[PDB]
Amino acid sequence: KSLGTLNNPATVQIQFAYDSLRRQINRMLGDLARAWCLEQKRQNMVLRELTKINPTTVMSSIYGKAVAAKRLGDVISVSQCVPVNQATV
Amino acid sequence: KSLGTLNNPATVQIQFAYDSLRRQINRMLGDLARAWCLEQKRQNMVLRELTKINPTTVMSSIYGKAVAAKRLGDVISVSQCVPVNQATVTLRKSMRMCYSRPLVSFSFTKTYEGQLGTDNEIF
Amino acid sequence: ATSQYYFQSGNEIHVYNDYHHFKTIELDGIATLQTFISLNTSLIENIDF
Amino acid sequence: SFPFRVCELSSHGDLFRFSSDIQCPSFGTR
Repeated sequence: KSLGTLNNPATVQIQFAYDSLRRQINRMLGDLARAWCLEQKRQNMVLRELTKINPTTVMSSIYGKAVAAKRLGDVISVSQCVPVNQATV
Repeated sequence: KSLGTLNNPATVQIQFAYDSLRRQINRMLGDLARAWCLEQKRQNMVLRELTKINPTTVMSSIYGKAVAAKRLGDVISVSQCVPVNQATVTLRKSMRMCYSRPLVSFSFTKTYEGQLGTDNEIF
Repeated sequence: ATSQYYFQSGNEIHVYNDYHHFKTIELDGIATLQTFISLNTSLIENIDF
Repeated sequence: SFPFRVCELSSHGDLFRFSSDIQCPSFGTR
C-alpha cells in the first residue's frame, strides 16, 4: 500500500498566503477595538458633565426621540412627552 | 550552462495576490489614521473648554485615578489626594448650600463634619 | 492675599503673585498635558514567497 | 476603585498646561 500524493505543489503555498494575511488583519482589529473602548469611556464623562446644564436636549439626542427630563438629584428622571397638533400658532 | 527553470507557473500569481491586497489595506490604514488625527484634535478643545467648569472630575478621568486640581490661572495645578478609611459615616435624615448636600461627619486619619460631595469624595 | 495667576501670552509666560510679577519662563519650562488616545496598528509585512 | 478621600487641597503643587497645537504622527515610507 501507499499514500496517494498529488502533483499539486501550489495548495500549500496558497494556504500560507491566506493564513498569513488572516493573522495580521485580526491583530489590527484588536488594536482598533481597544482604542474605540477608551474613546467611548471618555465620551461617557462628557455626556454626564453636559447633562447638568441642559438635560432635555442631551437626553433627547441619546434616546433619538423627543422626551422630557428633569435632574432632581444624582439620578435623572425621564417623563413622557405629550404632543400637540398644528392647529393654532 | 543554463538557468534552472522550474515548472511552477503558480508562484508568480500567488505573489501578485499578496502584493495587490497589501497595497490596498495599507492605503486604507493611512486614510483611517488621518481621520482619527482630526477627531483627537477636536477632542482636545472640548476637554479644555469643560475644564473651566468642573476641573476635578475632568482631571480625574484623564488621569484614571482620583486626584485634586484647582484652576488658578491659565495653567492648571494638580494637588495630591489623601484618602481616608471607612471607619465613621454619619447620615443625618434632615436638611435644615441651601441644605442641598447632606451634613455628614467622619472619623479615621482626621475627623470633622461636612457635606457629602460627588463620586464618594468628601469635603 | 496670595494670588498665583501666571498667565501666558505669545511665546512667553508671565507669572504673577499677590498682583505682582517677578519671573518669566519659556513654554518648555512647564510640562504639557497630553490627551492622545491613539491607535497602534501596524502595516502588514512584506513576504518573498 | 474609588475610595473616600477628604483631601480638598488647593495649595502649591505640580503644574500642567494644555497644548495649543497637536502634532500629527506619520508613518509613510518607501
